[PDB]
Amino acid sequence: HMLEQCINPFTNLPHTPRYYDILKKRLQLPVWEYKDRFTDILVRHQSFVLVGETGSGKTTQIPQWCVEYMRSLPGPKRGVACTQPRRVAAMSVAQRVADEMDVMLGQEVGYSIRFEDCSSAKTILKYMTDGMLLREAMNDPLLERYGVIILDEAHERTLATDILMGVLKEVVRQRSDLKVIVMSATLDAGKFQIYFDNCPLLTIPGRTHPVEIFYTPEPERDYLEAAIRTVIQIHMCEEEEGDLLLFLTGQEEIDEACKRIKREVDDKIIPLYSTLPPQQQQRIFEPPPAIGRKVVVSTNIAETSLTIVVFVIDPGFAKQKVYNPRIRVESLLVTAISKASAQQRAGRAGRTRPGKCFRLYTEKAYKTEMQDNTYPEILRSNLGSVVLQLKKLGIDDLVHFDFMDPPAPETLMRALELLNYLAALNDDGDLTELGSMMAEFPLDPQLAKMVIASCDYNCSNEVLSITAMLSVPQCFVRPTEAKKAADEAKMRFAHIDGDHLTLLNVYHAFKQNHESVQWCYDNFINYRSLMSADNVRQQLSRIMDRFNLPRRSTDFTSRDYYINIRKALVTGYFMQVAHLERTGHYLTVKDNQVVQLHPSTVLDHKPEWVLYNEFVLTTKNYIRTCTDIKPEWLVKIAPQYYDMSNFPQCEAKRQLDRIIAKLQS
Amino acid sequence: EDNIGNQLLRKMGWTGGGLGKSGEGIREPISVKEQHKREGLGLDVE
Repeated sequence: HMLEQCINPFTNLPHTPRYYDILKKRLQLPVWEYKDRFTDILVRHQSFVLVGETGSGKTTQIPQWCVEYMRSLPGPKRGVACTQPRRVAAMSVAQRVADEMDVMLGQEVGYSIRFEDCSSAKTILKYMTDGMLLREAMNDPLLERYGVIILDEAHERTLATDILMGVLKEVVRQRSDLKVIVMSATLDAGKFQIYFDNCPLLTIPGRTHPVEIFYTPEPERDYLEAAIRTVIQIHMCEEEEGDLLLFLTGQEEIDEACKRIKREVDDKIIPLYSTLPPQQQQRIFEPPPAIGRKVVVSTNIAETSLTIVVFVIDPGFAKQKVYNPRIRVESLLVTAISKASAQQRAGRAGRTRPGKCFRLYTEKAYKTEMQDNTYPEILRSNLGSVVLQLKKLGIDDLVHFDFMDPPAPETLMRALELLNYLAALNDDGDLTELGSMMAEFPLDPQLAKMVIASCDYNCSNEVLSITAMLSVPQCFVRPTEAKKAADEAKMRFAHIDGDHLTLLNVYHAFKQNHESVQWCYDNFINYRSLMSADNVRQQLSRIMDRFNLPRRSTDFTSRDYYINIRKALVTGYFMQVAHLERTGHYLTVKDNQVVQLHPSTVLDHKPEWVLYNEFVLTTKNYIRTCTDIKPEWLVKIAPQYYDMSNFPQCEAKRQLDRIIAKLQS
Repeated sequence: EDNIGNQLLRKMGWTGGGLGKSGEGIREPISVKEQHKREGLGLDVE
């Protein structure tokens, strides 16, 4: 027990009237009935699991109680860390908790996402992404900056969360004072309990009303049409005042639906996705306007990360980034959700009062086709970045590393294979100096190697700009009703050698026109993407200075200016190359996937050899962001990958054999 | 397999089966069901 005078312990001044208005509300959250029982466990055990449904108040109240616990301990004031899988969740819940504690966001309460650290020396509670916390562990193996680490939303089983659970399980074997709390919205059969050595479990009862579930009589031919059909049928055939929540897979699918819903009803529509500006994102909370209603067309951001809604439309699909280690292909994919995911979507209708979830699929499709639980992300991800950070952390044995769900051995082979090709690991599996340096860049190992290697090509300034543009959302604005005008504006920045250099042109012209918003409107350029790219580039350049990596440019009047930049791209992306086939098709080297250039490319011709940044897997295979390259550069820059003694004998090797024979003439 | 990824995995002590502390991991990568355009869930079965 510590002396608590009715003042703000961070300013030694009385709290504001808003603090006590918010305090009255959150005292009614179901978690506050269990504060003593939470405290009794926290002060007697190192790790435990806390299960509570969405809206119980774990995310906002539990970290505040752990700050209370830290302030009572003697010694140097350590902080509290609470991880979130989604960067939007970390930012919004940090601003909310900052209001509840009557402090400025970025001061006592802050957030840390990739490329945006909103914290100071006063920060004692920080909501961060799970990826950022793992990043901090490389320079802080035991995470001694924190006394309590809270892994929230553990049921979503993101790759970074799974690795963190494996790292933290090793840290608590070496640090006795650290408290680890794993929080989940489902029980998951006590899996987290058994993993952390049968630790205690605290379950908060849910306060969710009954939810009626409606199944379609037959499967739907088009789930987007069924979603639009269901939205308008709810609007007219329902007399109870209420709001709508529609789950779609991506941004393009959302803006398309919001457009058609507006057109057919005209005869409040609210989008919500991650890259949507926060000005439009906060519109999900504004009041609704014949009953006037609110329809929120969102992604699975609203499945558990936040709460808003009496009627939910569940098409049953989400977009996942999957990795096929057989063909070394990583792509975003639309796939059916799990029965656990479906229950979480339906549970969002029973928040205010009893609601209804309209599942756009049959009951037999729910029971006989949908998996019970969604595959852990670690079983369908490229592990190269995670392996590199673990080796930097000092974990050498990744075979016997205690994963909750171990990845397939072939997926780990591809990760070790990738890092060795980039010279991040030597032939003994040891981290090299180049690999240790690459691990400090918050980028894919391909991008980190590309940036470092470009110094030798005297174009690190230009690769740094391109890297920043590849690290932000789409910079080209392409409205559906104005494709020709948008494409015409994009072609003003087009470089004849492809898309990577076109991104360079956009950044250069953005800077030389002084970050003008009107200039972005004139050229259909996304102003927010470019400001973000500018911020990302500054931070990456600060990492360059720390390692004394020179930032250099080639004479622009020379032909070597663009040739050196394209050579530098090969240093990182030599594994993502396609070869033009006689009849106009492209074949990826080695893996022999049939692909074609994404329609968004600025290339007005088909180069014989193209390097691509992204594999797009729809009805056909598309490669996006493509650059013309010379095949001679492939054999000279990355000979360990273009090993002709081991290269598969397809048509790509036939052309490469001629070049290598000509080199030895 | 003479792949460099296999060799580095064998040099970590990998002996054949699944990964993990007890060798209990999956021994083959999983497969994701392909989604044809915007076909509703369950349309493939019929």
